[PDB]
Amino acid sequence: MTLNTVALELVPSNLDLGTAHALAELQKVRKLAVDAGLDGRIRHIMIPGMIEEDDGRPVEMKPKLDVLDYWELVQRELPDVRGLCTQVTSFLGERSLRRRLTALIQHGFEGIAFVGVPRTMTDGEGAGVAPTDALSTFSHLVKHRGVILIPTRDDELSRFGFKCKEGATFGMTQLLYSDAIVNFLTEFSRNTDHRPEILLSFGFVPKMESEVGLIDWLIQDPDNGAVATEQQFVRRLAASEPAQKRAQMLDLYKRVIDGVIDLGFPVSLHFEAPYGVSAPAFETFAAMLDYWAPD
Repeated sequence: MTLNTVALELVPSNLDLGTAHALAELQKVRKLAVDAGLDGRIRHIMIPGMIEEDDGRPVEMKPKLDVLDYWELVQRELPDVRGLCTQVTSFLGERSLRRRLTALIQHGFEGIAFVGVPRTMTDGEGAGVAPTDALSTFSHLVKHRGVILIPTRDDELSRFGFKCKEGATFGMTQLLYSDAIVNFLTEFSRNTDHRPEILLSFGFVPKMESEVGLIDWLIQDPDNGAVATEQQFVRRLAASEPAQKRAQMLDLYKRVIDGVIDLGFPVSLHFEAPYGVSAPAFETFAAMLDYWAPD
């Protein structure tokens, strides 16, 4: 009834590569995992769903394979793993979303995180499905229904509480670059009886971040202040040398693990490499798993 998993995020490959290079890159994924000791320690692959829109990102953003096309390639080169997915619901509508969700579960996906985009209905006439509505409407299709949890966001106790009452099974956190999730989950456990599974997301920060600034842009929240502290932590990680960068990352991981695992929520792990899978990212994931892994 709970995932109790370690999930590695794999963004679908670009549409232009074609299969011969798509599977070649997934074979590098496997060798880098074996080389780092992750083999057999990662149970799920999290495949995020696309935004077609360019959206302001520092990186370039080309068209990607659909979640289902990439998942078939993942199963051939990564035969141990199970499937988790991200699905945007705000642009579809009930009957179309039912067909899409049915196909995802039909093709072997074990859990789906419902993701909403703010959208304007003064115009944009034509209703989509709010992710909180899909949580209850499609509970008979999706057993593991997830939402995005941003602990630094200021109404998040009301927001995440409303999502769990509406039927959310697990919460997948934004990239965690501070221990804010500790105080959030403690207050959430004191104000509610909701005990959803928490997918703690940790993102590897390479030296490139000094120049591109991708992770700084992903976690941005104007005039928050707790996010500002996280943006400073990302910057010092990028400017740090590998030994100190790993130590800083793992101290953050250890504090999050220590302050969360006894609060009553089931805990799972979600590993991201926003710039791309690399051996230094996989060894950081292995170091964190050595301190604590769910089982």
